[PDB]
Amino acid sequence: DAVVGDTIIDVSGKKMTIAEFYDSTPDVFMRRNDEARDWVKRVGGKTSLSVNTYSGEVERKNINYIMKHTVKKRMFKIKAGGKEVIVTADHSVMVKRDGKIIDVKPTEMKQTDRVVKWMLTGSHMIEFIEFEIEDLGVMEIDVYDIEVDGNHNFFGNDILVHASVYLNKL
Repeated sequence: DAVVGDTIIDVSGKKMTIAEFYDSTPDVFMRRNDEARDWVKRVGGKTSLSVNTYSGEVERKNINYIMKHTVKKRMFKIKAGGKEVIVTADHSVMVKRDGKIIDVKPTEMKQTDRVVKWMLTGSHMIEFIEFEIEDLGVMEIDVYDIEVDGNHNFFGNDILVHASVYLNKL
């Protein structure tokens, strides 16, 4: 589960696509299987924006890992505030539901849910906004994820999505 490679992310305050960020990251592999088309790289010295789901505050946190997998999966577009993010069906988007920020699959969203969108104006850095969903069908596609320390979410095209955690198990 992940987002598409053209998704724009914050890397230490600069903007780039997540695929560009993956390609720019040195080949320090935590996991590599070319046949399964599955890669995890360690990241050093980079941060991104996230939301603390307990305090509700935006926090800048270290990026620990970046992942790339080529998948054949059902894809959904989340549209909110003139921005959009394309995610796999198995990947969680963050929503404000009943006063709490939680992770939900694109197939399980409610009409009363709101997505969390980055803001360029006003005293608040985020807004909770109505949204639409579009089913893009099944695609064979490179998808990417980052592990964000502590908060396990990140903004893709200004929309908050759940991050993966790679547990460095062994």
